[PDB]
Amino acid sequence: LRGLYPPLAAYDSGWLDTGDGHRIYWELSGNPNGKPAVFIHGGPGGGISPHHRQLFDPERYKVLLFDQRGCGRSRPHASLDNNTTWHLVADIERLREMAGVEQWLVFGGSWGSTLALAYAQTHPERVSEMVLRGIFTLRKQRLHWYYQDGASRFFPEKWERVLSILSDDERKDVIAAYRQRLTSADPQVQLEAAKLWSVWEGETVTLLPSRESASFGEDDFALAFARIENHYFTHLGFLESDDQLLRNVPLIRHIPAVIVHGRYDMACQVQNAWDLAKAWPEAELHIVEGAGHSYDEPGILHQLMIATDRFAG
Ligand SMILES: C[C@H](N)C(=O)c1nnc(C(C)(C)C)o1
Repeated sequence: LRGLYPPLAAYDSGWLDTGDGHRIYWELSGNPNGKPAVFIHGGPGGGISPHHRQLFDPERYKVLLFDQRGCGRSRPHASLDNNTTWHLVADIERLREMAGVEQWLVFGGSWGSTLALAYAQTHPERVSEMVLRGIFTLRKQRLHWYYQDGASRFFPEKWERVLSILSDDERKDVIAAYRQRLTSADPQVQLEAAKLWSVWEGETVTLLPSRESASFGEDDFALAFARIENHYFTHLGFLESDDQLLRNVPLIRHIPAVIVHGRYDMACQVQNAWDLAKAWPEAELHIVEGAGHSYDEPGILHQLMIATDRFAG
């Protein structure tokens, strides 16, 4: 199976002041004369890591990677002010103009596929092609599956830990219950909930268990991760309608796209990828058997590498 390209340092980076209170971190990697691509991380609030640079051929791609508002190296850390889907779409444009890119390929997995779709449907003429993984459209059925009743039935022993700090009444709406704790004035209260919320996802994003899931418990990461994720879900991704993203697919059906989704993705059900493909015939769908949610699941990674190399030659 195809794997990641070897490690490489970025060739340029900085912070872009948005003008409304945020300084967003960005970096350029690969070849400054290559094909332009933008990497959109997941979460929301997940951040980028050096490994994400290795997803593109260093010779053929010019990759712009950035940390979305409030997470990673973007300041202020864990800020929920002016932190919405539409501000992020605006930020992607600012980064575009700054890199002198007229049009580029959008690569996004999980929440990244969500923002990728929102961005593409808002600025169609700015997207040459798309590589989507672990489709997440933010419909209420998708939120309910992962945070109220669904994935919980496959990991009952883990779900029990997420509910441990909740009273019986709070358990009827876990998202809202965590929203209260993640936004209290007591930072110790916030952190206790942030850890539980983050680790739930870290341990259910891969087919088999991995020690690496523990990194989802680190204070700084967990705090921003939990707050931002919960903030966006509390507001239904700031969408006008439940199915806005699937409903506006007509605006981007002309754009070449590949969809990779693991059969046993417990964070985002394959149904989302099926529904998207149902509305987007032109798109190329790949349901990977034996794989979970994460991008580095062997079978999923293999398809992502083929997809980026293909759009490059
Ligand atoms: C919705 C989901 N929490 C998400 O976007 C996400 N978190 N981590 C990831 C990956 C798979 C990219 C590590 O995706």
